Amino acid sequence: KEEIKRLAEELKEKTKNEEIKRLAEEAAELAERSDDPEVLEVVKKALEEALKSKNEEKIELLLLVAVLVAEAGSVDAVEEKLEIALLALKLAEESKDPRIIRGALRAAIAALRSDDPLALKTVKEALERARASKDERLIRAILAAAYAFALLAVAGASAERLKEAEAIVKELIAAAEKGASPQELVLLVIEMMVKGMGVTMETHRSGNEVKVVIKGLHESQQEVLLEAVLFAAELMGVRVRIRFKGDTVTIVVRE
Amino acid sequence: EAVRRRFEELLREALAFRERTGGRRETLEHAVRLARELAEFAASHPEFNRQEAVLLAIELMVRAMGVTMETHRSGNEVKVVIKGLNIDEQVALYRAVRETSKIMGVETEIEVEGDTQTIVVRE
Repeated sequence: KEEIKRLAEELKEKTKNEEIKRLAEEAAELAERSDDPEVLEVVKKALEEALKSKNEEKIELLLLVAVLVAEAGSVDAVEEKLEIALLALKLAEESKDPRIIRGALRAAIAALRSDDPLALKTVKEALERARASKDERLIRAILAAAYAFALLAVAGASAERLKEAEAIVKELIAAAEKGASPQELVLLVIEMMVKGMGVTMETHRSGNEVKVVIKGLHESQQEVLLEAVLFAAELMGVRVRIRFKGDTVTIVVRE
Repeated sequence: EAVRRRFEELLREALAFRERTGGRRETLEHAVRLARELAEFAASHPEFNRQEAVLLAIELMVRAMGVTMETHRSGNEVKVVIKGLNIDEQVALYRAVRETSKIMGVETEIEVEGDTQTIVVRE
């Protein structure tokens, strides 16, 4: 059938990104090899969407959709992965809050880049519950905890530690729907990263601010905590003050 | 002084990559590689001071991202206050400061709050 390559090559010259240039070629190579009428329909569609978008995340998540469909050969094998992006991409057209659009896309991309079944399972469930509610503070809270739980799977936590973190994701959504403050919703993401990475913490509640002390984090792990705490704190509108010193991370959470 | 000529060369490569890609995350992960590529060149120069080597890694990332900085020197402590960073830039800045300091072998006390990241370089 062809006609896919020229759509994928036009994205390569249009974009300035390097990952877009690499995945677009990778999609044109893998789709040419597959012969499924359902797959060449998705790949062709995903490319036409990326050509219209000015968003490097929207283009990246659409490309990573055509790649993971053509490389899988069939559409039934990536039926969940497809809905994970299809929900996150849906959650971008409707919502107008830049926090939600950037959050929902990075959360899907991190989950699709990971392979953990418990990670993709948690993300689809989280995006179903986010797309349902019309509450903005809940959608911004589900995405904070989802993207933080995806970065644990990208960093490669153990099977029994992601389990502990998954229960925390479940407690965060439950507390967000019951109306917990954005401060405590941040402290549940810190606890997810603490439990997720197998450390402990102390909680000082003095006045209107919370102090958390974490010890035993390798520099590769402090980078994941900082990214997860800064991103979730931005989705809640909450001031954080993180101070590093060796293996000790100190977090000061203000509203 | 040959470390300085390697610095100026990596700085052209850092500013040029800021124009070509213009992506809020591809330039960062690239520029961090350049900051560590500078730390590697100065790690095998026993003449070069280990603090000033990290400072040039910091100054390399500051211009790669487009923010400003102020150098406060107090004996053996050099405090660098960097202002105007978002989330992607601070995660990219902290990675570059963690690895270049690990390579030079200096302790760094980094404090992040809002859009400002404060780095202390002892030895």
